[PDB]
Amino acid sequence: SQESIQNKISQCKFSVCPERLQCPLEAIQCPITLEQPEKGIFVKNSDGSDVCTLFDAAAFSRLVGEGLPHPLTREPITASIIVKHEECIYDDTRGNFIIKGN
Repeated sequence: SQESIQNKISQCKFSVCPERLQCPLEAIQCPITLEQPEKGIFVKNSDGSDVCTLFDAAAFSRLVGEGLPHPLTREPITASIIVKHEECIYDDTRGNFIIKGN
């Protein structure tokens, strides 16, 4: 349900800033807008995996609204891939957001 995804990205978003997340700009960088989201959201690359990526809230939301596949892996975008803040935690060794909630 696209509308449930839109609601998700609206409330499940958060202040994506290196001051908040304590990670470098590149680490928290939106792949879509190649910049600091400032306000973005933790969404999986792929649902049945631990690989979570941080996107821009407005950029990812409009992408879903265009009815496009996933920016990274071209899988079906759903609310099921959209996960919490606690979930996706920047591990420098992996270079990616790892899961804490599954």
